[PDB]
Parts: sequence; C-alpha cells; structure tokens
Amino acid sequence: SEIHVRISDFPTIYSLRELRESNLSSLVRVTGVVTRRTGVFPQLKYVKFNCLKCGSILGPFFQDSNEEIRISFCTNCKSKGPFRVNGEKTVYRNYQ
Amino acid sequence: HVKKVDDVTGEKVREAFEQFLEDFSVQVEKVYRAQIEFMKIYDLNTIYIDYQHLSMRENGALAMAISEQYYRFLPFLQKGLRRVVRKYAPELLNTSQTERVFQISFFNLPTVHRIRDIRSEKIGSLLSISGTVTRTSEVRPELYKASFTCDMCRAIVDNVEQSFKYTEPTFCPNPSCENRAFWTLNVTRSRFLDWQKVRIQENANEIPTGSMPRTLDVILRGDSVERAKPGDRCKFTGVEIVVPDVTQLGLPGVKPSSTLDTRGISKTLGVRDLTYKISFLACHVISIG
Amino acid sequence: LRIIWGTNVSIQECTTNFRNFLMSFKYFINNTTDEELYYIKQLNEMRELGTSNLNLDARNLLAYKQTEDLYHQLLNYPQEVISIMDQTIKDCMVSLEIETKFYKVRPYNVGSCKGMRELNPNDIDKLINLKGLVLRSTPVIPDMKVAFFKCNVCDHTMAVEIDRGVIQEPARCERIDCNEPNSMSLIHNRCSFADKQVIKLQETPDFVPDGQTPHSISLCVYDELVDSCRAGDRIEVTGTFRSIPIRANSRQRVLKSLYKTYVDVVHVK
Ligand SMILES: [Zn+2]
Ligand SMILES: [Zn+2]
Ligand SMILES: [Zn+2]
Repeated sequence: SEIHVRISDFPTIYSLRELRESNLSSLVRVTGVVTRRTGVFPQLKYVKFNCLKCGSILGPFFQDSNEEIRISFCTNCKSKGPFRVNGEKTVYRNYQ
Repeated sequence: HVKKVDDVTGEKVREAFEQFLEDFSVQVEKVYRAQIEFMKIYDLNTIYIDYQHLSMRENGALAMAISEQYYRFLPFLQKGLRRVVRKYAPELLNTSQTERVFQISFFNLPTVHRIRDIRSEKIGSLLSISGTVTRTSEVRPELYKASFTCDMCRAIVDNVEQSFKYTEPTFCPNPSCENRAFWTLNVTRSRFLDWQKVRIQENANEIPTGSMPRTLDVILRGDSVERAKPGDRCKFTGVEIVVPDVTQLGLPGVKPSSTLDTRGISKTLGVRDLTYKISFLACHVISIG
Repeated sequence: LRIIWGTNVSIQECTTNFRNFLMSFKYFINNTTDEELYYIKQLNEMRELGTSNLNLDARNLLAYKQTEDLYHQLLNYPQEVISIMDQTIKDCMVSLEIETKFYKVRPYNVGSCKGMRELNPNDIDKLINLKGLVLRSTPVIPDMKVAFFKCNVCDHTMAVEIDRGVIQEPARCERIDCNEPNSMSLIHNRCSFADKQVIKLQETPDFVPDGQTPHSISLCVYDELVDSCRAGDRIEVTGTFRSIPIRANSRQRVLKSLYKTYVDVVHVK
C-alpha cells in the first residue's frame, strides 16, 4: 500500500561531535558504532476510533510520526464525547 | 480534487437560452440586446422577457422545458445572462465593487390560474395567478450570501448560498482542519436582499357555491417590493414553492417521516418531519382592474 | 390454496374467480339490455371514451354463486382485495396506451351498518358508507412520495421512494469515487408530491339512539377526489375505517394511548 524512498549516496559525511544547531531539520550522513538495540514495537499507522454513545467506527486517519492525532466530531450522532482507538481494526508500523 | 457531475440537459438549455437572448428579431432589431444597453444608462438590475417570444423559437421545445422545470433551470439561465453581460456589458457586472444581483422576469403567459385550482403536481414550475390583496408588511433585509469563521481554526468562508434556509458550510476548506459543525457569522461583511410579504384573497366572482374565500402568502424580493397596495386586484407570475408547516401535526392520515439508513454502518435517532404547505414566490406583479 | 398470512385470501383463486364473473354476468325483465353480456359493454365503452375509472356496485356479487365469497372478503379485507381486482382489468382490457394506463374500482353499494358511533374497535380496516352534510374543507396539502438528495461534495443526485410513510436517507454517497459519510442534503422543491384534503361531515344516520346530539367526522380524500365536495352538499360516501396515534405535543416524540378515528373515502355519490 505504500513505497518508501531511500536515498543512497550523499556528499557530506559528519562525525557525531561536529553537529551544531545550524544542522537542525536537515539531511545528514553519519558514521558510528552500534552499542545498544531495542525490540520491535508497533506504531499507529491507520487509526480507527469508537464513538461511545452510538457505537460507530470512524474511518482511517493517518499518523504523521510527529504528534498523536485526536478526533472531536461524530458524523452520525453529532457529538464531541468520549472517543477510543479500536486496536483490532488499526494497522501498525515497525519501530526500533 | 473530485470531479463535479454536470447536468447535460442543463447545459443544452443554457446554450438554447443564450441563442434566444442573442438572436431574437421583431419587425428589425435585437430587443433584449437593446434593453441591455438601456440598463447601463440608468443602472437597473432586472430583465423583462416576454413569454410569447420563448415559444416560437424551436417550435414546441425550449419554452415547454423551462416552464415545466423552472426551479432546476433558473441558475443556468442566470449564468447565461452573466456570459452575455460579460460580452456586451462588462461594466454593469460591478455594483456602482461587489457583483450586482440579477433578476429575471417572465410575463404574458397563455393562461391564468384560479387560486382554488392549484395542485401539487405543479410544484416548482412557472404559473400566473390572480387575487385580491389585503395585508402588506414592511421591507426588511434578507440573508443571501454569508461569511463564516471557523471555531477550531480561524479561516474565512465567503459566499455561502442560503436557498430559503439558514445554511452553514459542511466542510472547512483547509485540507488540515476537520471542522464541519462549528461556525460563527460575520454580520458586517455579508450580502443582503430586500424582503416583503403580501397576503392575497380570492376574488368575489370566483368563489364556488356555499364556500368561503381562500388565502395565500406571496413573497417578494429585490425591486418588486412595494408594488401592491391593500385592496387591489393583481396578477402574479412566479414559482410554486413549499415551506415547513408545524400546524399539520394533529390532522388525520399518515404524515411522512425521515430516518437514516443503518444498513451498512459498522457498529460495536434523528427523525425529522416532512410537513409542508404551499406558498408563492413572485417575479412579476401587475395591477389589473 | 396459498393463504396470505392474517387473511383467508388466495390471490390466484380470487383473480380467476373474478375474471369469469367479469366475462359473464346475469340478472319486469327486458330482452334488449337485461339479457345481454353486461360488463364487456362497460369495458369497451370505457376504453373507447378514454376513461380510467370503473365504478363497481356491490350487491351485484351477492347473487352469482361463485363470487359470493368475494363479497364477504371485500367487506373485510379491502386492502388486499382491491389490488387483485385491478390486475383483472388491465389483463382483461388487452385481452379485448393500455400497456401504460392504470385502472381502479370504486364500490358504492355497501349496506347495513347503523352509523359511525355504533362501530366498535373490531371494525377497524373495514368498508362502510356514510351520509351527511359538508361544512368545511382544508386547502390542498402536499404529500411526499419521492425525495431528492444531492451530494454536497460531488453533485450526484439520488431519488428515494416512500415505504409506508418512512424515508430512508442514504448515509454514504453512492459514487464509487466519492464515498463520504453524511454528505446527503434534501432539496424540497425537487421532490414529487401528491394531493390530500380533509373534510368535516355532519353525520345524518337513520337510527338515533336515545339522546344523541349531532357530531362531526373527518374524511381524507386523495388525488382525483379533490374539490369534488362543497359545503352545503348532501352526499353519500364509501370508505375504510382507520385509526391513528397522535403526538402529545410538537417538541416530544411521545404518543397518546387513546386513538383518533377517520374514514378513507373511495367513492362519492
Ligand atoms: Zn456518535
Ligand atoms: Zn477550520
Ligand atoms: Zn458524493
């Protein structure tokens, strides 16, 4: 359902000690050694919400990998009431 | 960007009304084109067309269709007029900067209907009726195209069409905000029209044996307001419309009701009443006898 | 003998029972019109004149041996019997535009009965006749049959049919491309409507039990029978006996247990 682009070559190569605040929100290429590793956790990709008044499943919403998404309006019953994520109908992503 | 569906017959009738406007000749000139210039010399807003002219072109067609489905075709006829004005009168399109509201007026129909002969199969068509005027109200402004502000975000949505009711926008235009219910109204930067209500009664000679007179409410807009006095016999040309009526709750019979279909919704209440009464909206008012 | 649930009617039985009588009817008797095939003159002259309504007297049938059953069945289940009787006609007409024109029957000789106020609740959905004087009638009321919906994100137009009074508003646009939740809007003047009028009748029965002051009745006339009655007229009316629950007040969806009564008119004399 989606194709990911990975850039292969890129001129400038940095060491971890050279980085400064002029490099923020920019493309970088670095070297190093891997010292620790965590397990595989799932991350929310296509999220479905429940309306706890009229029991409805609200459709796919996308997660940007920046901040958690929250809804506010039920289209069928017209409410801003409690809303909870449907774990069973959600599709997740790999994280490490 | 979703593709909007178009009415093919609407396009054909628009093209036909454009040919009607630009190619009519009477013993020789183009009368409507002359009136067009006449409206720049004095800054008017209304166009008066004669119905007998509509019939003759394309024997048995353009006029039959416009009369029978006026409610549908009116916006397309307005757009055609706009395109003709763009061509031969582009300075008139601006109020002396907002756009100028245009009104069309048909008259001189073949037949005049009695008040006690109006039926519900003529809803949304063009007809002419007669009656006696009893009561008039003062002129008040009417909401036509409104401006709304979002309450989650603050964006501006302008030129919302009301169409006989207080309509609100159903989707924030920003691809990010997901607001669909919460809006506020800027009454300073909204466009209004002029509105009056007239009450009419059946003529004395047209009442059946043993019965009492009937009444009807007439709505006037724009430049047609304040042409009818109390105690007059007038002829009205306009469109037969329906308005909500809560007085019918109590009459015998089955009263239609509305509900939302729950077949197809994934699950783990908004019933509205369809009660209406027949009213009349006028474009031409004439006082006869 | 398939029996429709809640009734004793067999549709095929009654259709075949009815077409033999309609193709053969008998009766100080003449030899010019009293001894001829009656109803095929009535149908032929109808189609010749360009007419759509057949007027069907009732006691015709309580003699002819077959259709006796049908008289009792017509005076007990008017809804189901009158749809059988129309299909006989439009079948019988081509048997003799007539593939797109609709036929109707109008019984006008139902008898017996002794007034509205002598009828019990066990007489609901039955055929009765009334006589009286007309006083008032409300102007025509538009009744919705087919509704019009517009998608406000794609401009796709849909039409819906009323089913026993209820309208089903689609939740999702039908276009395979534009599939939105709740995008359907109702445009009232694009809908199809029908006629309805309410009459008030001062009943004039034959038997008046001790101490009955006059009262008034409500009649509902639809479509063709509009403006067919004027105040001051002494009329005879055939129709069905109905009941309906009313709402306590406009704001609440609550109903009242005691029912309201009226008559659905089919024939007027
Ligand atoms: Zn809900
Ligand atoms: Zn917004
Ligand atoms: Zn749509």
